[PDB]
Amino acid sequence: QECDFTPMLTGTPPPIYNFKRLVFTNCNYNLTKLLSLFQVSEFSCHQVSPSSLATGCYSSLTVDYFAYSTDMSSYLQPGSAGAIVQFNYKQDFSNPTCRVLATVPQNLTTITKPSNYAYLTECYKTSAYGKNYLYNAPGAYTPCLSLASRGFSTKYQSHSDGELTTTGYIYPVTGNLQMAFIISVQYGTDTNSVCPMQ
Ligand SMILES: *[C@@H]1O[C@H](CO)[C@@H](O)[C@H](O)[C@H]1NC(C)=O
Ligand SMILES: *[C@@H]1O[C@H](CO)[C@@H](O)[C@H](O)[C@H]1NC(C)=O
Repeated sequence: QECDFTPMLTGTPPPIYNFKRLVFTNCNYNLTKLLSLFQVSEFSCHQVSPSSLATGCYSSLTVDYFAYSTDMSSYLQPGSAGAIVQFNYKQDFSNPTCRVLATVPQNLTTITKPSNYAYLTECYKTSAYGKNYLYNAPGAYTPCLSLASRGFSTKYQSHSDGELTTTGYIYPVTGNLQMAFIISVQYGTDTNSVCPMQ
């Protein structure tokens, strides 16, 4: 039975700090078919050749995705500094991963656009003298996710519950929507729970 990538093709992809995670087990995949639907600008594979990626057998296959402007590609690079790795998404390199940046063609209709691209500029607890920043663990959500989900309708809008404080930055989506996918694979327990279609 085939792995169904319909969910990422349907609806509006979330802001980066609230990325969507799809996990596939006990199914076969056709990654070429999924990727061919997008205009790929960048991609980067760690501990994989995309060939090995498109033809290997794993115990599970995880896909994280979110709306993301391609020109912010460097902030997603391994070892990068700044708000994106700090407060939004820090890639987990403990497993073979591939990061793909792509533009959604208008010919692809089921994907809808948000009004704004968005990311967190900070996530902290107030100390006594300054801010005690809280940084993303690899592959995990910001601890400011609950606050961030309150939404941002202006630039540098803040949210707090007393303890935590977050601040988001927003800007209009101009042109075709651009996205990021992080494909991750695991070699556990289950040898060939996930294999390439044939
Ligand atoms: C995977 O999808 C591609 C379309 O991009 C198609 O050409 C190919 O035949 C498919 N592979 C299998 C095994 O179905
Ligand atoms: C959208 O239409 C075709 C069919 O999917 C696609 O291959 C093509 O790249 C797109 N058209 C453009 C980009 O003008």
